[PDB]
Amino acid sequence: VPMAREPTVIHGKREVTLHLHPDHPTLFSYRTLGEDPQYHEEWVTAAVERTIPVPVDGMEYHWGNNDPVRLWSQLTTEGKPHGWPHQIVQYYYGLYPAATVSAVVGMSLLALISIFASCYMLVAARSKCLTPYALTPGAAVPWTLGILCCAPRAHA
Amino acid sequence: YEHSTVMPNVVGFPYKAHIERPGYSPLTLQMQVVETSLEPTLNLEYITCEYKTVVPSPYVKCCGASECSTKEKPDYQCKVYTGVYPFMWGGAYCFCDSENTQLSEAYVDRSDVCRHDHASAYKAHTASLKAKVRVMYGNVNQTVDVYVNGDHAVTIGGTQFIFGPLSSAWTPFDNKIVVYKDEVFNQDFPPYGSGQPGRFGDIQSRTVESNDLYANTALKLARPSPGMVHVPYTQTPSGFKYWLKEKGTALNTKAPFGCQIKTNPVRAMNCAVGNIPVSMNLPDSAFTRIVEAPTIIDLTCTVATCTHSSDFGGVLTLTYKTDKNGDCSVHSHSNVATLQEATAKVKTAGKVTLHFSTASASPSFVVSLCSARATCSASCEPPKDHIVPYAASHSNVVFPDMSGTALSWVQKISGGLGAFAIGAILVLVVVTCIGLRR
Amino acid sequence: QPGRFGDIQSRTVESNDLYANTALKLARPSPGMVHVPYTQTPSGFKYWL
Ligand SMILES: *[C@@H]1O[C@H](CO)[C@@H](O[C@@H]2O[C@H](CO)[C@@H](O[C@@H]3O[C@H](CO)[C@@H](O)[C@H](O)[C@@H]3O)[C@H](O)[C@H]2NC(C)=O)[C@H](O)[C@H]1NC(C)=O
Ligand SMILES: *[C@@H]1O[C@H](CO)[C@@H](O[C@@H]2O[C@H](CO)[C@@H](O[C@@H]3O[C@H](CO)[C@@H](O)[C@H](O)[C@@H]3O)[C@H](O)[C@H]2NC(C)=O)[C@H](O)[C@H]1NC(C)=O
Repeated sequence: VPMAREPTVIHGKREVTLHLHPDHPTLFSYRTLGEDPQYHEEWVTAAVERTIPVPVDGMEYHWGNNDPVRLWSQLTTEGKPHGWPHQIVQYYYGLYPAATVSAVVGMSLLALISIFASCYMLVAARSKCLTPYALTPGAAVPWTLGILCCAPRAHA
Repeated sequence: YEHSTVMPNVVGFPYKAHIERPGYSPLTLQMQVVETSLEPTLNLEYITCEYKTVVPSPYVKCCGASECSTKEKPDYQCKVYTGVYPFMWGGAYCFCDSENTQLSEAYVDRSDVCRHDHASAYKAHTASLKAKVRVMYGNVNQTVDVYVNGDHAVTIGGTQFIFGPLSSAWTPFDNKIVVYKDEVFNQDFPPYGSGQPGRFGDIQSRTVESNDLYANTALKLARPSPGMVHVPYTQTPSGFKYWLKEKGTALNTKAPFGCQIKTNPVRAMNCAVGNIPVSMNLPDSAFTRIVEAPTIIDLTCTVATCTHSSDFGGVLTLTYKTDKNGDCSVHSHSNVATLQEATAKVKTAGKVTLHFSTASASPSFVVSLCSARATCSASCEPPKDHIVPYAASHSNVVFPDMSGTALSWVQKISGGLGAFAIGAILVLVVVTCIGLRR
Repeated sequence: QPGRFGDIQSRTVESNDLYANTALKLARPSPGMVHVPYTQTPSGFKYWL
């Protein structure tokens, strides 16, 4: 039996573009060799072009009578690690683009809650420490007047 | 000296085990799983093949009537037709004009080559796993064949190895299996004695050599045409051929975890899942007395370049001070970085280099040269190439060190916010306590 | 590129120079034969047509 020609591979980001040149109907099949495989098989007849996914687990494709060939993706991305805070997020978003967003959102809401609580504590403390002196026509104690920014800057 | 460890069930992974006897020099073993084989247990149910309808010649009774008789044959059919006036090449015999009777007989039989082209229906349960592990250390190589269950101890150069049961219990074969030539199908075949015409297992034989046969193909007979002798009949086509045409997929090209299915015997080889516990028992001659081994002091670790790629894309340097030159047993005590070698030549110069493979942006692991220790930290850049034809040589851990850049930024920001919060709490408490003190 | 338009190119019709990239790879001959096997990606001009 004859062995068909090897296809031309073009590497992408977790993808392989595959140029197929048959002379007579050959069988082309591939599977992703992870926990949940991506099954597919076909009877390629004319000159076609296929795009097939290659996760970090890897995959194998069987073209005609040739032996199966396995390809593994590599931990590559587009961000810049060990840079400014807006570049580490890009680096960890190119990899795993589903947990980085959730973690960033969680941290941002935690920071907002903390800063709002702190500002509320400051406002409440000022209200507590300013209202007893706001019920009598008394001096604001310029020593205390300078320290805390109350409503009357200099008027009593 | 009893020792235990757990090694991944990944073919080709360079697992290295570190053995520390307090009275002697450390030892490093290299174990590697060259090949596995997951053998299930089968119980043959029946055998299916194409059928062959045999039609004996009709019996035409001239000037008389014939009576049908029953027989014990698989899917037997017999009928008698009255009023036939057959013809032959020269002249029409059965000289009576209309007092004739034809008897038609047909029955199904197993094909001629059913012992060469047939499909088997099995039942698979309780798979048993096998392996072929290569163990090298010191100056002893050699590959051995083992059973992966805690009931087989093999001796390699005076050392006894027991490979414990697999961590998981996952088998790609379902309860019912159909095997044809060199292909395995996860199919739900009908039970023996209840096949259906036109589909898989229309005729079922308990064994390829069994005499008993159960055939169900809706064979029927029709009245012959006038002036002919042909025994008409109608029959639903073979179920085996139509199963061949539309069986659909397989298990060879559908199995998970990237493991090949084979036949004779059925087995799923090189199938990466789970962990393989290991138990050892080493003799006193494998270790070296501490007096013979060189002494290592002032061990400092610096990383020249790092790159979290599949290949060994990191370089590490160790500086020390030594009295005499010899050999040491390097090891990395965390699975973040996987070293390449298990021995290194120490010399009076005070410099040695090692290569590691990692998959994290910022690793943090402790490396030991003979009896010394040193902590290494580094910053690693991603690789430029998109796809490689070899499997990864790291343990695939991605969480960075707590002293890395990103986590340092998180620590600084959280510390600033916590300082603000503590200041707010202190101000509020001071105000309340001043109000209460009065 | 092999298999597509312009896998072989020439400056002009009568030009002596020629650039060809068709992925021509030789294979080991079978035992007891003299046939110099090879494999090659089909013509790009025909598939362009
Ligand atoms: C030679 O041919 C003659 C026909 O020309 C055959 O005679 C036929 O014989 C059969 C039985 O031997 C007859 O069938 C039955 O006969 C009984 C007689 O009472 C009748 O009651 C039934 O209703 C039925 O017809 C048939 O009638 C008869 N035909 C005739 C006489 O014309 C003869 O059998 C042939 N020779 C041999 C050796 O078979
Ligand atoms: C322990 O034993 C194994 C098996 O004997 C050793 O592996 C063997 O290493 C040699 C040296 O590289 C290999 O020979 C060469 O293999 C290449 C592979 O392409 C080939 O092109 C060369 O012509 C040459 O044959 C040999 O294949 C290899 N064996 C296997 C089964 O892979 C191993 O090196 C030994 N351990 C130590 C520490 O020496």
